[PDB]
Amino acid sequence: AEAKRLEREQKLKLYQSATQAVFQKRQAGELDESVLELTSQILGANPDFATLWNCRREVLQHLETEKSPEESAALVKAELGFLESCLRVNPKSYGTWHHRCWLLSRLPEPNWARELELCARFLEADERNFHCWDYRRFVAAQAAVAPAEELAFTDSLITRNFSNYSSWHYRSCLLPQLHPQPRLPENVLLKELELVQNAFFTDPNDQSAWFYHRWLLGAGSGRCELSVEKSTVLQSELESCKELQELEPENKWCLLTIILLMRALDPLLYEKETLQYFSTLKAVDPMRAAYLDDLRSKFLLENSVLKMEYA
Amino acid sequence: QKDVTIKSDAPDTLLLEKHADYIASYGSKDYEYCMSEYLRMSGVYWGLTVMDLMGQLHRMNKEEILVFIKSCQHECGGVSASIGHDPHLLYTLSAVQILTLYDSIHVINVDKVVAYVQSLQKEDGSFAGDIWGEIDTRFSFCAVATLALLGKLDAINVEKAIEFVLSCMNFDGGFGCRPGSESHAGQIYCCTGFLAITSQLHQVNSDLLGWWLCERQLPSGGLNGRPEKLPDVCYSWWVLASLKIIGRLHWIDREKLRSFILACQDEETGGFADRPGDMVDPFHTLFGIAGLSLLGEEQIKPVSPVFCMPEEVLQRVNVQPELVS
Ligand SMILES: CC(C)=CCC/C(C)=C/CC/C(C)=C/CC/C(C)=C/COP(=O)(O)OP(=O)(O)O
Ligand SMILES: [Ca+2]
Ligand SMILES: [Zn+2]
Repeated sequence: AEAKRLEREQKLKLYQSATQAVFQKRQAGELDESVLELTSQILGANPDFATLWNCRREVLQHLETEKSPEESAALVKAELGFLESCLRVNPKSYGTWHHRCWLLSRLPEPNWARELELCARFLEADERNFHCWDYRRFVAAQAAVAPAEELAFTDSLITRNFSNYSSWHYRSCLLPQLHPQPRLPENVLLKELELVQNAFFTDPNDQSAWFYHRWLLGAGSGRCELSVEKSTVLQSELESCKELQELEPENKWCLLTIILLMRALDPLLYEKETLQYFSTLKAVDPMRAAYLDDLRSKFLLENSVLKMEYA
Repeated sequence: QKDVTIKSDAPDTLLLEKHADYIASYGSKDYEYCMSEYLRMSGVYWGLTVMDLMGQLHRMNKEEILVFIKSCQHECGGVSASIGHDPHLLYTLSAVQILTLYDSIHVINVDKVVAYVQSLQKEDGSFAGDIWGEIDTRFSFCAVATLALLGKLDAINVEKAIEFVLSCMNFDGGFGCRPGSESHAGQIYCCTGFLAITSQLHQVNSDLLGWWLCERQLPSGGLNGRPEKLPDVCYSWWVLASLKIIGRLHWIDREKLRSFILACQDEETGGFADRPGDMVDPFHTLFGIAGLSLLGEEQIKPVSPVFCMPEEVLQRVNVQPELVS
């Protein structure tokens, strides 16, 4: 209690005087390595102290003009090591990741393959770290990594284990790049439905697969001008969700998806079942009752419009 | 599955007196205090706003704060978090929000603030946080919210700013940091706020985004910021404000969320923590109180879902963006 309290009272005093020393040096125009030494002591524990990353950049910029090519190259390699040590302690500081981008963007050539590996490493520790996904997309664009390669990266990930939303999200951005347009092509869409269907049957919990599947359901052109193959796949998915409903009667995702598939197949033909499923779903997911009533109201109006289109 | 379990003896009463006492005494005077000076201006904003929502703003030090604010405006027109720190769009917004609460806008040079914001817009319409060029939709929101409060939204390229924000819209209806970035409640708040300010809410898929947002609610009643994450009381602001903006606030279970928020209070010290039994702070105190206001708590002033300030303040400056009906 006391020794732990006294310890951070000592930390502060040193953090405070180092911070005072930096500000004093900066006002005085002393953009030198000691600065770098002082800020490393502060930024280590407190990487969200944004002004200090600005101080490091001013120093590095100044020293660029004053030091030789290879003294400058040494300074950048030291900075990379400092940044990685900082990321290990707090892998979610905006300032730390940005300083790394600023640094690498200045270099004329940087080693991008090494940076993609750093990303792979931090993503195996936290597969949901969005800072790291954002940095990976930065590196990919800088290195001109093709969408297909990044698509292969996502495949491996979604396979290794769950946890998962970040990787499906990335797929959602990559796929339209591979199949570009001023919707996904059906052959692509069918392959994606198979992949996602695998996922949520392998782990019915696995809420990221269900979200991505809802998107795929709407990304088809542009039906019911359903092909025999897509009609058959969707009908197959419908029966598989019903089977899952039996195995997992507390699973709300499968119930909602049953409703969405029927809508995708033939809203009027499945009107009776759709309404039945709404009641069941509301009982299993009462927190979503208001959303579900609004969705049902929307679908009932859609149906009136279809019926009135008679003809 | 990932969720908290609320204790049977968790607080179930709103403890305004304790919260007002806690904020009125915050910063006297401490490790984490010290250690968060890099965000002081926003911290001041959090404290003043929550006090005003509770009708206790008078207990804060107006005169001191106005001197602090003026001292933090740099020659470029931007405002820093604290004296000696560097200017940034985050603290420029916070400063302008504070001055709006105090009706003291001309304490700073408004023309220069406008010039600073204008200067941070990029060719694609995005905004950098400062001269060092970090791009985030947080800063799109900061820029237009600052300008809206100053009556100067016409100073930036609005169509380009809109194009950029819409390029951050995702498969699931949400928004991320930058193009390609995963959806996150915090970014969704920034982007739906932005679109409210710029009159573009018709471009949001309210049913799709609304669903994604209401699915943030876990069995405990609390809200998380994206799928498969722990709930946090600050999502009571990020998620609820977004839902209100897009006209889908009723898609949340109000009673269960209210119970979760109250459980995050500290019965001894006052203030709210990110989750029940954790250490309290002004940031979470603001977002818990503001979330309760959005839910219709009688003892708290109505709060703008766009600006996170009392609606009576925004009415006074005549900036009340229309929301989705
Ligand atoms: C006027 C107001 C209220 C704000 C100004 C605009 C800003 C700065 C908004 C910030 C929005 C934002 C980015 C919120 C996120 C806060 C939060 C709880 C982040 C945590 O995200 P993760 O890194 O996913 O960590 P967790 O996975 O543990 O939730
Ligand atoms: Ca006072
Ligand atoms: Zn929080």
